[PDB]
Parts: sequence; C-alpha cells; structure tokens
Amino acid sequence: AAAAAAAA
Amino acid sequence: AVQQNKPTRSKRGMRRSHDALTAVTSLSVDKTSGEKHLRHHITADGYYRGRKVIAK
Amino acid sequence: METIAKHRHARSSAQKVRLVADLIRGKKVSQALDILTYTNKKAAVLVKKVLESAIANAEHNDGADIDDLKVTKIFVDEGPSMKRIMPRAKGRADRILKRTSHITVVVSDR
Amino acid sequence: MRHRKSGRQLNRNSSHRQAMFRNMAGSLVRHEIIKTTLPKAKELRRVVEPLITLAKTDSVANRRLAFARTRDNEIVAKLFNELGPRFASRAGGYTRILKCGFRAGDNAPMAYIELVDRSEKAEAAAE
Amino acid sequence: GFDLNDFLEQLRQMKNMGGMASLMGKLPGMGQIPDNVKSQMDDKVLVRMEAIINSMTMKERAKPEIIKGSRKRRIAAGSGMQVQDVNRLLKQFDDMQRMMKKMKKGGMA
RNA sequence: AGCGCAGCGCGGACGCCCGAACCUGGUCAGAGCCGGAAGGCAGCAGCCAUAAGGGAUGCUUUGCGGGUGCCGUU
RNA sequence: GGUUAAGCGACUAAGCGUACACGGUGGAUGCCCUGGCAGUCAGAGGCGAUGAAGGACGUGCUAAUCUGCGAUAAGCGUCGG
RNA sequence: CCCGGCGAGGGGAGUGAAAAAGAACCUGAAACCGUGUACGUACAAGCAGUGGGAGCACGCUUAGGCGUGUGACUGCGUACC
RNA sequence: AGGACCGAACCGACUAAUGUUGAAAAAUUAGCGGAUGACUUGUGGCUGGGGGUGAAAGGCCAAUCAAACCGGGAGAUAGCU
RNA sequence: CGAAGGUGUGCUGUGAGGCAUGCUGGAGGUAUCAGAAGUGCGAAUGCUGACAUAAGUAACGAUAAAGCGGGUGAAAAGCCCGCUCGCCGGAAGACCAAGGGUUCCUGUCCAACGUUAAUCGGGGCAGGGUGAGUCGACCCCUAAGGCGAGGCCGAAAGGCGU
RNA sequence: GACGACGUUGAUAGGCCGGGUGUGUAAGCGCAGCGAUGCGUUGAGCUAACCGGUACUAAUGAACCGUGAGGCUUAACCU
Ligand SMILES: [Mg+2]
Ligand SMILES: [Mg+2]
Ligand SMILES: [Mg+2]
Ligand SMILES: [Mg+2]
Ligand SMILES: [Mg+2]
Ligand SMILES: [Mg+2]
Ligand SMILES: [Mg+2]
Ligand SMILES: [Mg+2]
Ligand SMILES: [Mg+2]
Ligand SMILES: [Mg+2]
Ligand SMILES: [Mg+2]
Ligand SMILES: [Mg+2]
Ligand SMILES: [Mg+2]
Ligand SMILES: [Mg+2]
Ligand SMILES: [Mg+2]
Ligand SMILES: [Mg+2]
Ligand SMILES: [Mg+2]
Ligand SMILES: [Mg+2]
Ligand SMILES: [Mg+2]
Ligand SMILES: [Mg+2]
Ligand SMILES: [Mg+2]
Ligand SMILES: [Mg+2]
Ligand SMILES: [Mg+2]
Repeated sequence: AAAAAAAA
Repeated sequence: AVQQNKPTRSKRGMRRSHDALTAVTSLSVDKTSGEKHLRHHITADGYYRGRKVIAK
Repeated sequence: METIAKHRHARSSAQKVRLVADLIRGKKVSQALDILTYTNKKAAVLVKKVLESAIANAEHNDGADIDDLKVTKIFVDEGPSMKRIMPRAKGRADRILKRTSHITVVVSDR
Repeated sequence: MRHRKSGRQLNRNSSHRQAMFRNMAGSLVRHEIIKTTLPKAKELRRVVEPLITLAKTDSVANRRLAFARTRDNEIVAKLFNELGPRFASRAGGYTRILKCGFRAGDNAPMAYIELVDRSEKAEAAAE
Repeated sequence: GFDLNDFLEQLRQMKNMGGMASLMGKLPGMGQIPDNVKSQMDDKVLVRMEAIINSMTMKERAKPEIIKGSRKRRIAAGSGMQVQDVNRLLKQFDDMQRMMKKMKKGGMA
C-alpha cells in the first residue's frame, strides 16, 4: 500500500 | 449632546498629539545576543540559565 | 521601483495602521522587528509582514544584501472601504464602513 | 483606592472566585507550570503555598481538604506524600513567576508560575 | 516522523521490479497517456530525483525548510540538473508530508 | 617592609580528540559533458587526512599575571 | 580677556497652518455605441378547439442559465437557395 | 523566479507601442485622506481677510534696490441667501 | 351545585424601576387580575370601505383608520412658503 | 512629428471669457459669418452618488462567570481531546405539526458572512444523504362554507340557487 | 497619567515563623445513655486586609534619553 499512496 | 459646526482639519489633528505610539528598549541578555524580549532572558528556549521551560 | 512592497485591502483601517508606521522610519531595516515585534496592535503584524517582503526584495530587484538599507519611506493611504448595514433603532443609525489601507514600505540609500 | 489595604479580585464573583482559583491551584500540584495572566498568577500562590504548608501534620490536619477541593483525593494525596516533604527545608516561599506576556487577541500578560526545581531560588539538574 | 532520509529509502527499495509491472498496471483507466508520463522510461526523472537527493547533506535531508538559493545552485551543480529541477522535487515533497499526516488506516475514505 | 624563587593561575606551541553545504585538498558511486570509437574533462553526497578555530587531560617549553606557600636576600 | 550684576537675547516644536512635490480615495469629464427615443414610405391588421396568448417541466458529450425544441425534444422529413 | 499561511498582497522577469493599459484595467477632475520640503507658530483674543509690513527659504541681475513661497508686528474690520 | 373560594398552566395588563439612537417600532424585572367560564386555544370558513365588525373607545379592518391599501382621473387646486 | 478632456504657466479683455504653451492624454476637433437651443446653479428641510464630522467615541444582545494540560495550526481565551467547574431539567431535554426548503452527513477552504480571532459554523465549493401493502397524503364520507346543468333575477358586468 | 516607598549595598509586594483578633471548645479517640444527645480530651479547632520578624519567591548585569565648561553690550571688581 506504500506504493499505492506515494505514487497515487 | 448634539454638536454644530466642527473643523475636521486642524482640530482633532491636535488631539492626535497625545495619540502617537511609543518605543521599548531592552537587552539581549548574556546568552541571546539579541532577542531577550523585554525584561525576559530569552524565548528561544525560555531559560534564564538552564532547565526553565525547555532547554538543555 | 527602489525596492518597495506595499499592500492593498486585507482591512485594518488607515489611522489604525498609520499609528504603528510612525514607530518605524529613519534607521529601520535592521529593525525588521523589535521596534515592531515588540508592539502588539493588529496594524503592527501587517506592517512587519510587508516590511520583510520589502527588505526581501533586496535580493531580487536590486542587490545590496539585507544589512544596510534605510527605509526612508512609510505611508498608508485610505483604501476602498466596504459598506454594510446595522440593525439598530428601527434602521436609522446604520452605516458601517470597514475601511482598509496598505503600508507601502521603502528601502533606499542613506 | 478608597483608603488603605484590602484587595484580591478580578472581574468575577467572589462566590465563584473560589473555583476559578481552586481548580487552577490543584493544577500546579498536578503539574508544575501553568501560563495564566500575571494577575491570576500573582494571585494564585496564596491558595497553593498556604495549602502546601499542610505537610508537618500529615494527619487529620492535612486532610482538612480532600473530599472537597477536588472530587478525587489525587492532588491532596500528592501533597502530604510528595509536595509536602519535597520543600520541607526553606518553608517560606515556593512558586515563582516568569513573565511570558501577550495572549493573542487580547494583549494580556501570561507568565505561568512554577515550583522548586528552579523557583525564585534555584535547583540542581537531574530527574 | 518523516523526511527526505525516509523518502530516499523508498527509492532504493525499488530494486525488485520497482513497479515495472506493478505501478505500470495500477491505472486500468489510463487517461489516454498517463502511464509513460509517470514511469518516463524509468530514468527520465525516476532516477534524477534520487541523484538530486544524494547530493544533499544530512541537514538538508532532515529539514526541507532550510534550503535557499545558495543550496539550490549547489545541488544542481553536482547532480547536473538545473535550479527549477531541484525546486520541483521540493514541491512534490511538500505535498507528501501533508498527505502522510492526514490518515490512519489506509486513508481510504 | 622591598625582591628573587617554589607554587597557583593564565596565554601561546607540541601530542590526542573534535572541527567549514560551496568558496580547502586527495579519493570520488549516481548524474553531466567531449568524440565515429577506444578513452578523458569537470564535479556533489559520503569516507579518510588535515588548517583557522575549541575541548578533556598528561604535562615539556614558554610570555605575563600573582603575593596563598613562604627559603634566602636588601 | 577672568567672575558678579543690569539690559536685552535668537535657537524648541507635542502639534497646528499656508505654498509647492508625490500619491491615495473617488468617480466627473472627453471620446464611443450591434441601446433607446419621432417619424417617412410601404406592408400587414389578427392567433385559438387542426387546441392559442402565456408558462411548468423536460431535452446537449458534462450541462448552471439564456436561446432553441418537445419523450421523433439546439431537433425529424421534403423542395428550393 | 522571490517574500508570504502552497493566503492576501506585492516585487522582478517577460507580453505589449504603451501594464504611468494587469483584469479595481481608457481619459481619470472635485470633495475627502496622507508623506516630504520652505516659512509662520506654545503670553495671545473675535467672519480669519484686506492695507501696511520686517524677517527667513530659494531665484535676480557685472549693485541697481526686484520675482516666488511664507508670513511676525500693525490700521481696519460681525459670512452668503 | 356554583359567570363560588385559594392557586400553577393558560388568558389578561393595575403599579414602580429600567429601557427611550432599546434586547424590543410597547418589552424586561418585581409585584398584579381571571383561572369550569359572557373562559381559553388550533385549523378552516363568512362579513369590504361611506362599507364591514364593534359588551361602544370612533375602537378594530395587515406597525395605516373622523372613512383601508394599490392603480388611475392627475402635472387635482394652492390669491401660500 | 499627438484632437477632445484634465492640469500648470504666460500674455490679453471692462467682464462674461480669449489665445499661446509646458505636462498629462489617446483619438478626433472646427476660424469665420449665419442658424437653432434640454443654453450657463450656491442655495429650493432640491434629486443621485462619493467622501467627511462626531471618533477610534458608544456599543459587541440577558450577570447560567470559568480554570488548566494536550492536539492541530502561520497564529488558539473561543476549534478537537481530556479532567475539573458552573447552568437548565413541566425544561435551556425528547418528539411532531405549522412554516422553512438542503439548513442534514463527509471532505475541504476562511475573501465576504459570524458585532472580535477563527484552524470553527446554519458561510463558500464539492460530493453523499432521506428506501413503506400496515405512518401520512392521495382515496371513500360528509361540516362551516364554496361552486353550481337547467332555473329565478338583474342596463352589461353579474347576484341567488335545485 | 500624576505622586510616595523599595529593587539583592534589599523588607517593596507575596509566602513563612510568632503574637494579636474574631469565632466559640474542631477532627479523632474514650466513656455515659436504647437513642437524640452529653462529658472528657479542650476554652479546642480554624482565623483577613493586622503587629513583630524572616530573603523563601519575585524585585537581574547592562541598555535608553540627557553632554563635552555656558550670546552680545555695559558697570563694578583684576594682572
Ligand atoms: Mg452562591
Ligand atoms: Mg402607415
Ligand atoms: Mg485609468
Ligand atoms: Mg512667541
Ligand atoms: Mg499689501
Ligand atoms: Mg370563579
Ligand atoms: Mg423613564
Ligand atoms: Mg410579570
Ligand atoms: Mg385565582
Ligand atoms: Mg383564523
Ligand atoms: Mg392597525
Ligand atoms: Mg383633470
Ligand atoms: Mg401637483
Ligand atoms: Mg465636442
Ligand atoms: Mg442664489
Ligand atoms: Mg479600543
Ligand atoms: Mg466625545
Ligand atoms: Mg468614556
Ligand atoms: Mg454575547
Ligand atoms: Mg447551502
Ligand atoms: Mg452540520
Ligand atoms: Mg455549510
Ligand atoms: Mg352561487
């Protein structure tokens, strides 16, 4: 989920 | 309590005399070579010399 | 412009702000605070902001890093005043003009 | 004022001043420092220190106020167990004041009062 | 509880695929051309951003509100980028600290 | 009562430690630049060493100040 | 020229005023009309149970409001330019 | 690009013949409100000017007795409709 | 039983202070009168201006009443200001 | 190679005014002699608008007063969390009708609006949100009263009514 | 606003010690009484703006404004 936010 | 002719100019411009603001003048205290505010030691840490508010 | 900043609107009336301004002139500059930071009146918090913005324009429009300067000018002007109404004695004593000003700070050479 | 020595008040009911001043008094004991006007401050210590002196007793006397000046006997218990024996030495004096000043919106002095550790006198460094 | 030191690690932890098949598919409803604009060959900016951070001191990486023109004209001199390039990183980072503070459990709704 | 010493204290060297994001140096990933290649140039973070400038301490040298200790001398 | 007297004695502006400089406020003035305001000439003098005038509500790729239009809904057919 | 609260507001840079055209936007007057400078001004009574008038600040001229501002002191002297 | 007694709700307004550019274009505070009655109240209906309604004061008929409000005759007339 | 207009100046006329020109200004103006007037303001408790004055004065709306520690934030007396404290409780609680017509909930933003500050709101901008065979309205029934085929009246309008 | 006192070379405020004063014999414990209650501890407990005293707390070291020998003329004193 870390990549689904920092990249979102 | 009504008034009648009143001179905006000159008059009032005279009462304003007693209305100008004023200046402080205070130190820095040993540690803070600046602030110290007024009769305080320093706000940076709120310490006169040590553990007072937050410091070392 | 010989590094200015001034203001417009916000709202703080003229005389109100014209009072704190008198406090600062002549030397100024290095007085970005103290002669201002140690006086609390709304008018003060407003002149300081623009004061710094002005002294900041000393790294963009012109050189002369912040340290010299003078602040040979500070004057506030009457800016458009907002109008509103006020319920009172059936509606007679109601005008209310919010009033507003600026500051227009300057910093030239001595 | 009128003519001589009387005093102690701020816009408030003396019927209620007791609370507006007791809760605050029990706070210093709960903590140490509390910013609250030079007035409330310069006025605060007369309820804190005088209630501090109730140490030597640590019996019925100290308990002249537990179930009253605070719903819970926390602050009071904290007294005859901690605060009382702490400053046992130089009885006189206790809480100090340090000007803060300016409360935002209504330019009123602040200060915050304190106790030992570095009061009007001083203290070491630790704890 | 967050800064450049932690944001940088998030870039190094991209060893495994780095999202070559993950983030590349985290957008079914592509906006005509959103994919390539994000990945950018995975080196057009994805790599530059890191380099710009590597040329930063422990102080700058800790405090982002202490960098001035004197520091911006230095990072670009070492990294090889420009002044506006270094500014973009700071801007995109400013919107990160504001987002990584207004949530709790996923932050979804 | 006056000095010379011991000593205390203090300042400057030496040894150790610490110590400038760039304008100090060496080494310099990532990145940048030149060329048709092969190969170089410039250079940041970090690491090591090292000035200006500090510190703990052992104490050689040493300017000056002390006047407690307290020999001798006028 | 040194003190002591006597006689005079301008320099200060908290502020105020006049003159000029520069601004602010404000919106007059000048300039301009796909808006009005008389009339000439020439038409036309009526629309409506084949459902009017006037609207409500809908109808666009989103679609708030006008303008259109009506569940065939910024339109459908057809002849002409 | 820079100050700022990722404000307001502004300062540069650029557009432009012009931004002393920046959206409050043509020209922008008056009342009214300021900053600056020259002079008058804190023992003097009143429609505040007018007549006389020294001084002061600038400007005069190959002096020649002047121009502009301001006006101490003084004779007069109760706005318009 | 009672247009009976005392007294909240509810209905009303005798007194004083305050308010009088109000909290308020009639109220607030402390008292005060009626409180099973010619009582009190919700909803809806009916009376229209020289007309209504009126336990009657010229009271009420939308903060308006010795003749409502709106539009018209209308630029009434004004030997007056 | 700068019209009208605005502002200064100089010359000129008895005066109403005339001209020349600095500056502003950004497009038009009009000798002359003649012609026609919405033809000339200081007042009418004149009309419209703008800005003064009083004056940074009164006032900030029930005397049920609040203190403190955290959080957030550019900033917190007022917002969120917590512990105290006080106020109402035939209510200052809860539900519904009338009336209102998104004020409801979430996220956001703080210009204007909140008689202050405002990160907060019944404010702005977004979204979301009211699910019935049994509750209500429709719907059967009729009251007061309204309307009223034909009808009776009445210059017309129209009144009354089976 | 002003005006007086004091700012560590200190009693100027607050606190603290003692006393005064005013209230009226606390709390707790013991005993009597079935109990209300009473008695003893006890003239206790509490106690303000007061009096005597005490630096415990706060009154910090500096900084600011105000200068640098005082116009001309004459008379009297002078070398
Ligand atoms: Mg009470
Ligand atoms: Mg015709
Ligand atoms: Mg303009
Ligand atoms: Mg004089
Ligand atoms: Mg004359
Ligand atoms: Mg009765
Ligand atoms: Mg009265
Ligand atoms: Mg009553
Ligand atoms: Mg009764
Ligand atoms: Mg009714
Ligand atoms: Mg009426
Ligand atoms: Mg007629
Ligand atoms: Mg008439
Ligand atoms: Mg013309
Ligand atoms: Mg006239
Ligand atoms: Mg005030
Ligand atoms: Mg007054
Ligand atoms: Mg007053
Ligand atoms: Mg209120
Ligand atoms: Mg709404
Ligand atoms: Mg809500
Ligand atoms: Mg809302
Ligand atoms: Mg009928």
